[PDB]
Amino acid sequence: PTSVEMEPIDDSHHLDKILLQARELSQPIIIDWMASWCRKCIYLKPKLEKLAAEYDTKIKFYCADVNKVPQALVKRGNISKMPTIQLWKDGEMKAEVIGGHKAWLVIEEVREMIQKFV
Ligand SMILES: [Cl-]
Ligand SMILES: [K+]
Repeated sequence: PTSVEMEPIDDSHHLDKILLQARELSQPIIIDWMASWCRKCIYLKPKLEKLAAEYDTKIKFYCADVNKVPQALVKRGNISKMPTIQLWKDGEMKAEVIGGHKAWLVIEEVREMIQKFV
């Protein structure tokens, strides 16, 4: 695969099920906390989907639109800026990268984060 689509997280209960599945496989997951009005988020999406393909079968990648999902799900991430790309493992957030700049550069910083926990 050259690109893998990020799966949307519906709510806190869905996050719970996602984390139980990741624990079964002893894998981390990636969550892209984003907003649809944020140009940085929009430009990052295709680059994140290319990165997700590089980790197909090893790390599942998810996304959550902070204006559409329930407020209780956004509080699970403790989000304050977008895009916030978090690595979760063993049921909790282990590290995060805050976008804000060129998408390729955010991706290299996310790659460094993945290599620490995978
Ligand atoms: Cl919720
Ligand atoms: K925060």
